[PDB]
Amino acid sequence: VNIPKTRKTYCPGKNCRKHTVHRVTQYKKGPDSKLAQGKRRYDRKQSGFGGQTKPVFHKKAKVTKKVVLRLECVSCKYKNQLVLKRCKHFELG
Amino acid sequence: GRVIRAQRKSGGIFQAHTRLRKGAAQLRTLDFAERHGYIRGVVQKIIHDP
Amino acid sequence: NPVDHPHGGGNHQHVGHSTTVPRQSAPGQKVGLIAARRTGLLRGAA
RNA sequence: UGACAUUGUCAGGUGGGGAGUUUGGCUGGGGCGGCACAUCUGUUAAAAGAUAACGCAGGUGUCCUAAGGGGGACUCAUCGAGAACAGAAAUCUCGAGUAGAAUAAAAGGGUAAAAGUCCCCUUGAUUUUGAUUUUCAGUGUGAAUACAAACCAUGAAAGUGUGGCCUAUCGAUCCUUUGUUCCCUCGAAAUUUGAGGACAGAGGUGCCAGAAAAGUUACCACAGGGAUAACUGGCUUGUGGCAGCCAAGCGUUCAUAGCGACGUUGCUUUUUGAUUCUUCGAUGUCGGCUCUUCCUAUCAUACCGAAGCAGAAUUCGGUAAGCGU
RNA sequence: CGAAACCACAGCCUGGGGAACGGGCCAGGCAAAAUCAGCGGGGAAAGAAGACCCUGUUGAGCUUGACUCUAGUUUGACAUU
RNA sequence: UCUGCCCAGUGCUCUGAAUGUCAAAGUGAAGAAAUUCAACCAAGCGCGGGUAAACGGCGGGAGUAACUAUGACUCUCUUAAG
RNA sequence: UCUAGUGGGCCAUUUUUGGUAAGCAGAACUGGCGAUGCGGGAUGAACCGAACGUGAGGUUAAGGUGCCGGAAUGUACGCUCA
RNA sequence: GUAGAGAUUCUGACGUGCAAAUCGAUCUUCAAAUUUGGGUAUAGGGGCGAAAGACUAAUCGAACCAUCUAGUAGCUGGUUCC
RNA sequence: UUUCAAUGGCCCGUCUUGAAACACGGACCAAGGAGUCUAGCAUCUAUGCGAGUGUUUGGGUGAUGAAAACCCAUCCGCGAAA
Ligand SMILES: [Mg+2]
Ligand SMILES: [Mg+2]
Ligand SMILES: [Mg+2]
Ligand SMILES: [Mg+2]
Ligand SMILES: [Mg+2]
Ligand SMILES: [Mg+2]
Ligand SMILES: [Mg+2]
Ligand SMILES: [Mg+2]
Ligand SMILES: [Mg+2]
Ligand SMILES: [Mg+2]
Ligand SMILES: [Mg+2]
Ligand SMILES: [Mg+2]
Ligand SMILES: [Mg+2]
Ligand SMILES: [Mg+2]
Ligand SMILES: [Mg+2]
Ligand SMILES: [Mg+2]
Ligand SMILES: [Mg+2]
Ligand SMILES: [Mg+2]
Ligand SMILES: [Mg+2]
Ligand SMILES: [Mg+2]
Ligand SMILES: [Mg+2]
Ligand SMILES: [Mg+2]
Ligand SMILES: [Zn+2]
Repeated sequence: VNIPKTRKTYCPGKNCRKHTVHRVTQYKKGPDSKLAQGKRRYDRKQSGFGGQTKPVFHKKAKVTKKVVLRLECVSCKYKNQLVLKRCKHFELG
Repeated sequence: GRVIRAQRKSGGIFQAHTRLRKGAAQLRTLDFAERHGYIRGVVQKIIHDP
Repeated sequence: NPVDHPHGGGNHQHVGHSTTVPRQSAPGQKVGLIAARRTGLLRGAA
């Protein structure tokens, strides 16, 4: 849905424990490090013979992910995360 | 499935039947006489080769 | 029958897939017209 | 021939030739179909609560920065009478008007100085804790209620606000990823990278308490199942066939010689179907041939009745299955 | 001279009810030693843990652009050099 | 005695002009280094040519006829060829 | 507190829904059978009566009393010929 | 057409057989892709197949022997005194 | 004890809603024939000791006769703290 690019909300950060103005952005997953222990373990497991050693998702649906709002306090650099209901369309401002 | 016929032609019952053959047909080992001059031979037999 | 040959089986006598098989087929599947450049009755060749 | 090739190692491609494996559930048998697999409204539901069917009628996996929050002002659907312009009740005005309108999407409930319409300001759609209700095991998940500690919005104020008037609109472990801290650890001691933790979220699992998964067997196997089909008995009659009552009528004339609609009461079915009670450690399966017996719903033979000269022909009409067929 | 299958116990009917077609139960018809040769109505006669069908998180043969691999094959790098 | 039309699909076959993607290895830059980021490369590949006495095709989809479905009727795409 | 079996039910009365109907399918209430023998309904899991230690006597329920068969070929008033 | 080699029909006999495939009659072939002794080779996902999933010692849609192995069974049967 | 008379009495086991069943096993008799032992865990009970408890990993009387009885040190387990 339409969501303002700025919102004034309670700031949980230790230096601003009050309502302040925040810049709003949509959360996006980061890019999957190769050094994470689970990836190191999976790669070690997958080596050698035996084929695929763990489940792999062959399907996909429910492309309505819950929208996560990243709220950055303008001056404090403090960032907060807010969860909204699912929707097919998103637009900031 | 099983081993197909073409894959079984590797020997055994598929060898050549060579009892009745008198010898391989070959030119003559390349030797000094043929390299430099000539050598004469006489046809002794003309034979059927099974 | 299918156990015997890639051409075997079926409720009519037919090959099923194309008989022109690739040059790099494994033994046991290299049957029919191997690596054929073309097929059919040629009308004038060289 | 020639430092290529070959050979060794590793890498990318190809590889039913070959291996291993899988190829949901519910289900008036199974399959096909559908989704009754996670959920909502009215009804089924028998005035507490509970309550099933592949019963009935409908919805839902969205949508909304306003359609959320506060305040104010106003009153709607229609009907009537006028003015226009010219049918057009478009617009405008005055009366009546209990809501017959609106309230995002179903239905039910709720609402009139509002919960509807318009306007002004806004982000209570926020952070944190416990208690509670529903489904319920009184576990989880979802959804919801009343509070508490903050920080805010709005209003003159009392107040109201922790999303949407209420009843639907959703997600574990592992893994990844993000946020957060003058946070903990990398175990001989340090610093810096990197990694690992604690806390709060999100990736997605709709088979919705959440495997990673194509077929075929007319060559077939095993364990079982009469919890389950074909078969097999049995039951049921929606069909069809037959028999009564009714009497508008055809039958030049006489409603029922003989025909006889619309209705209505019964019988039978040898019809597939319906069901799934017997049989799946096994009741041999159509027809024909052969052979016997039984029923009568009578084709013929015996005797009777009514319509018109006989002659006949029909009602075989009534008894009647002895005897033929 | 001399087996075997098979065998809960057995062995005459009708009707009833009943796991819906009983030899046994309930009510009737009835009922007399010991036996021989035949017969094919019945014993839902015997055989074989239904071979059809369904179920099983039980298989196998076969197929394929199922899932996951694999001999081989092909291409490159490096070594041989 | 004939062996028709169809190379779009699937196969097969030939292209390097696609470098278009890309492993390993190696090369450049940053970093203290692990490493990261860039280019570079083969085949396979997308294209393109050929091929039916290769597999095969020589019409398909459709919504709707008294239980339902229905293929009557309603209509088109026709396509590689009809 | 610990633990078993169980997690196929079925019949009737009454209230029902689906179905043409069904010795049909699905729900509500209670009583039952399953796990219940016994007297009765000739017979019969569920209907009526009644629920059971081994016995004597008495009396009953439901149901009976011509004979089979224990018990009036009892009493009263009618009806009925198939 | 005989010897030999087969095995069509009677859907004959037999069908607890003479026999785990035989007997009778009938029939096919009978100078060659003929029939056959002995020697020899091919071995189990293997062989061998004028192709029936045929044949591979009464065993074949994967022989036979021992072992893993008392394989597992949400399934069937049984489970011993008052 | 046998037999007769009168009255009653279906074939057991099993799965099952329901078996006398035209459901399966059972011709007969003997002998054999199926909840065990072990590593744990949980409740309950008994016994010893108790803020402790546990001699049997070991070592000793020991050689006579010694798989037993009996004795003996340091650790350690569990408990005394979350
Ligand atoms: Mg094959
Ligand atoms: Mg396979
Ligand atoms: Mg579930
Ligand atoms: Mg699951
Ligand atoms: Mg066949
Ligand atoms: Mg079939
Ligand atoms: Mg076949
Ligand atoms: Mg049944
Ligand atoms: Mg049954
Ligand atoms: Mg019997
Ligand atoms: Mg069986
Ligand atoms: Mg008496
Ligand atoms: Mg015969
Ligand atoms: Mg055992
Ligand atoms: Mg075994
Ligand atoms: Mg008796
Ligand atoms: Mg039971
Ligand atoms: Mg029994
Ligand atoms: Mg049974
Ligand atoms: Mg059985
Ligand atoms: Mg038996
Ligand atoms: Mg014994
Ligand atoms: Zn802040």
